[PDB]
Amino acid sequence: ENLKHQPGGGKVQIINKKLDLSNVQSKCGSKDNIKHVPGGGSVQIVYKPVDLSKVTSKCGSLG
Amino acid sequence: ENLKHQPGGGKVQIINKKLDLSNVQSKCGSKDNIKHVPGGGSVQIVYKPVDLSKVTSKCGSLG
Amino acid sequence: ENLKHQPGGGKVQIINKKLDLSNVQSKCGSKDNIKHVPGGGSVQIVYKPVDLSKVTSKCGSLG
Amino acid sequence: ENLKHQPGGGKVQIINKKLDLSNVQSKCGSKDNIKHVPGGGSVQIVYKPVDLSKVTSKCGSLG
Amino acid sequence: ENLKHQPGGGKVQIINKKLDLSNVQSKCGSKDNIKHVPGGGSVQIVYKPVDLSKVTSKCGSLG
Amino acid sequence: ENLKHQPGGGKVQIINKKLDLSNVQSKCGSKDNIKHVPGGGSVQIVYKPVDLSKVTSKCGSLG
Amino acid sequence: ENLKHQPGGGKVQIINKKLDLSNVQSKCGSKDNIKHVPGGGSVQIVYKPVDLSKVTSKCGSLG
Amino acid sequence: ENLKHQPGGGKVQIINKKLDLSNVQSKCGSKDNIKHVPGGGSVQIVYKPVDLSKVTSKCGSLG
Amino acid sequence: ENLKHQPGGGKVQIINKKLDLSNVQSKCGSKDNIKHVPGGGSVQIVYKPVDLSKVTSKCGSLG
Amino acid sequence: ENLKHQPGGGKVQIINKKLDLSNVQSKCGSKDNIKHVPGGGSVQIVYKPVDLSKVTSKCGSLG
Repeated sequence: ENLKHQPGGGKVQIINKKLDLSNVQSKCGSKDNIKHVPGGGSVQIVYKPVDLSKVTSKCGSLG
Repeated sequence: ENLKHQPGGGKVQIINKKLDLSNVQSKCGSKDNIKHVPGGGSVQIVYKPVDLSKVTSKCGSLG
Repeated sequence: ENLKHQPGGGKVQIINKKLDLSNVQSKCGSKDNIKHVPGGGSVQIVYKPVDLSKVTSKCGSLG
Repeated sequence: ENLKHQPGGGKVQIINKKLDLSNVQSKCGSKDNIKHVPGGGSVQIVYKPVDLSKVTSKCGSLG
Repeated sequence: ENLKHQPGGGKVQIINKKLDLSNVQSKCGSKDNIKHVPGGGSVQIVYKPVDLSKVTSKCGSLG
Repeated sequence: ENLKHQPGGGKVQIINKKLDLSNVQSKCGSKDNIKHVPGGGSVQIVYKPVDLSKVTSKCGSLG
Repeated sequence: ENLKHQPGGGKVQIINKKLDLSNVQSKCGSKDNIKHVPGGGSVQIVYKPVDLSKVTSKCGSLG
Repeated sequence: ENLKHQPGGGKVQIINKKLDLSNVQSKCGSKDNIKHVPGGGSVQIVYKPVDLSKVTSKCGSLG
Repeated sequence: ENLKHQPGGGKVQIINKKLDLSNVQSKCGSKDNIKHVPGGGSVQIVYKPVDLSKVTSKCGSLG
Repeated sequence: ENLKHQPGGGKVQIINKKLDLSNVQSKCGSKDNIKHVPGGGSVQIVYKPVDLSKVTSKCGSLG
């Protein structure tokens, strides 16, 4: 079915991966006020500032 | 079915990947006020400032 | 079915990928006020400023 | 089925992976107030600032 | 089925992995107040600032 | 004599210097033959291919 | 004589210097033959291929 | 004579110096033949391939 | 004579110096033949391939 | 004469010096033949391949 399957014929190979990830933040910081009082039937979710530069995920189910 | 399957014939190969990711933020920071009081049947969701420079995901189900 | 399947015949190959991603932000920051009081049947969603420079996603189901 | 299965023919190979991950934070820090009083049937979740530079995950079920 | 299974023919190979992970924090620290009083049927969860530079996970079930 | 001497009044300044210097060479290389046999009173000088992309020189005497 | 001497009044300054210096060479290499036989009164000088990307020199006497 | 002498008034300053110096060589190498036989009054000098990426010299006398 | 002498007033300063020095060589190597037979009054000098990436010299006399 | 002499007023300072020095060599090695037979009045000097990545010299006399 597959004899070579993508053969790579070379002699000299030089690669330089330059990954410059610069994440700046707020020196003063953030300020938020949230109020939650269960009584009926509702959903509430609050997340704080997060830093996502790089991530490696091949396969994931329900994050 | 596949003999070579995309053959690469070369002698000298030099590649330089330059990834310049510069993410700036608000030195003063952000300010937001949210109010939530369960009683009926509604949905509420609040997220804070996030930084997404680069991400590698081959396959993902329900994020 | 496929003998070569896109053959690449060369001797010298030099490539330089220049990715200049500059994301500026508001030094003063943003300010927004949201009010939510469950009682009937409605949906509400609030997101904060996010920075999306680059993203790599081959396949994704329901984000 | 597979004879070579992606053969790599070379003589000299030099690669330099440069991963520059710079995560800045808020010297002043963040300030948020959350109120929760169980009584009805609602869901509430609060997360604090997190730093995600790099992550390696091949397979994951329910995170 | 597999004779070579991805053969690697070379003479000299030099690789230098440069992983620069810099995680900054808030010298001033964060301040948050949460209130929880069980009485009805709701769920509440609070997490403190965490630092995630790198992680190696091949397979995981329910984290 | 000088009070301000070129004052710079601003609030926000963002500059991005992009210096793309690409120097190509002759994969085949050069070939030159020179003959010199001292006997009289003459001067001879031979230089090989050089690459000059950028140079910073404030002051120089006799190069 | 000088009170301020070029004052710089600002609040936020972000600069990104991008220096991309790519110097290619001759994979085949160069070939030159030089002959020198002292007998009279002459001067001879031979230099080989050199790579000059960047140089920082404030002051120099006789190089 | 000098009161301030170039004062710098700021609040937030972020600079990222990107120095990409790529020096390629001749995998095949160079080949040169030189002949020198003292007998008269001449000067001869031969140098081999050198790589000059960057150099820092404030002051130098006779190099 | 000098009161401040270049004063620096700031609050937050983040700098990232990226020095990428890549020096390639000739896997095959170089080959040169030199002949010297003292008899008259001449000067001869031969140097081999050298690698100069970076150098720090404030002051130097006769190198 | 000097009161402050270059005062530095700040609160938070984060610097990351990245010095990537990669020096490659010739796996095959070099080959050179030199002949010297004193008889007259000449000077001869031969040096072998050297690697100079970085050097720190404030002051030097006759190197």
